[PDB]
Amino acid sequence: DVVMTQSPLSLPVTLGEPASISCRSSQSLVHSYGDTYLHWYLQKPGQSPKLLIYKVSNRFSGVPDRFSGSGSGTDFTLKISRVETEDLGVYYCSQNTHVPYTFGGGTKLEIKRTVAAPSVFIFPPSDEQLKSGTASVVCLLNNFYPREAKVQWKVDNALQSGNSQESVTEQDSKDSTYSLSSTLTLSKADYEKHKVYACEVTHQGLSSPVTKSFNRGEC
Amino acid sequence: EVQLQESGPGLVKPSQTLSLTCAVSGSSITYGYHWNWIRQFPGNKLEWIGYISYDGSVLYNPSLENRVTITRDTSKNQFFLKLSSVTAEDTAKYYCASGFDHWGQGTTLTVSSASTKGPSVFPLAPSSKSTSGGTAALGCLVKDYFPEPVTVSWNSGALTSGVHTFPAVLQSSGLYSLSSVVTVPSSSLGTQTYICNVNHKPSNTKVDKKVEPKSCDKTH
Repeated sequence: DVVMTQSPLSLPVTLGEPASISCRSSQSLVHSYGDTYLHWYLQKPGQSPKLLIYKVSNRFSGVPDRFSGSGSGTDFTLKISRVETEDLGVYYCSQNTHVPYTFGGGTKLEIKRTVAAPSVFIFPPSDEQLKSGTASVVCLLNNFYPREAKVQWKVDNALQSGNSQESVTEQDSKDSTYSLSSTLTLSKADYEKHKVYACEVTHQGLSSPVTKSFNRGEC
Repeated sequence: EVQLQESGPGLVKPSQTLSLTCAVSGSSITYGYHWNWIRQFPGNKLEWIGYISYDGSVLYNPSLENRVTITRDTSKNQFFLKLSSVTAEDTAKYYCASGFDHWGQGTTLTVSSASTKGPSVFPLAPSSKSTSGGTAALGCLVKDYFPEPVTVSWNSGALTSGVHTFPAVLQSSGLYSLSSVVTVPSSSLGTQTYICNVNHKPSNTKVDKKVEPKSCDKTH
């Protein structure tokens, strides 16, 4: 299959300023009859993709003048002359020169803002949950920017792997931050084998990693 | 301009055959279009499935060709996707499209052997070390439900500032889990009441959970 690679994975933008994103194919998208079937779409959360540019550089009917595509062969670029709020979302490229038709992985446009360190909170499992035989330990990272953030679980100072899951919110409409939840899931029996539970957080806004912790049973 | 509307079963079990319908308006499927099926996985990756042409000609993604059948009914201006031997990995949002020019709103499809189950709701208790005169966090863990979705509000909708409700994760158990948190003034704890309202319509479950600090005395 033809591999479509988009970069960056996410692009911080500012209203009224230009933007540029790239799409590269593992081989030329020139079709045997001359046309290059490379297209660009915009998708907003919960919504279907909308065609912006078809065949490299043609603006689809209804698309603002500030959008424009270019490139050839294996390298393609979508440009926005002046980013508007309505342009925020995930941009995709696709090709249907070669079978199977394939999509790039997407490039998100997010609002740029000043660095904001997360507020960090750790929550032990409730006694209610424990009676049922499972222990969920939750670490919250509240209202931070940029998105990049590392959360590490330590149980009696032993780094954990392979037993946690993370979820993140969409960028906030008011303050342009992200929030993140990390859940460490253990059986009651495993939970009771250890005393100290900690989440260690690393972020651009923190001059040193922040650790929040508790000892099993206290409080 | 062509309009497309997907319909599907919402939920199917592994090994079964998925059948989707695309109803087309504003244009006839016997005209020069490639009537495409495309799907979008959780994680947002897009995959082209196949198309059927004005003359009934079909083309499929080779990775799916053994399980895929696209058909049509020109008399009611519809076309169909049949996907056999489905597994959990076929869970996705399925789109039909006129070429790639116009897409329908899509139909969400889940493949799972899980049974309908209402959530357990556990407190994410405010820490008794919350910074005095500062900000505290509390929440509700909404665990082990199926299928999606649940809704979560705070204080019957009266509390919206500072709320973050996270997207659900699918656990290895085949059940979903999510958390909803809120930040509030530390000085409000014990004077204000905080209740998360959790609704899971598929199981007709409604749960209101008051979130309180945990007892910190050794003797209580």
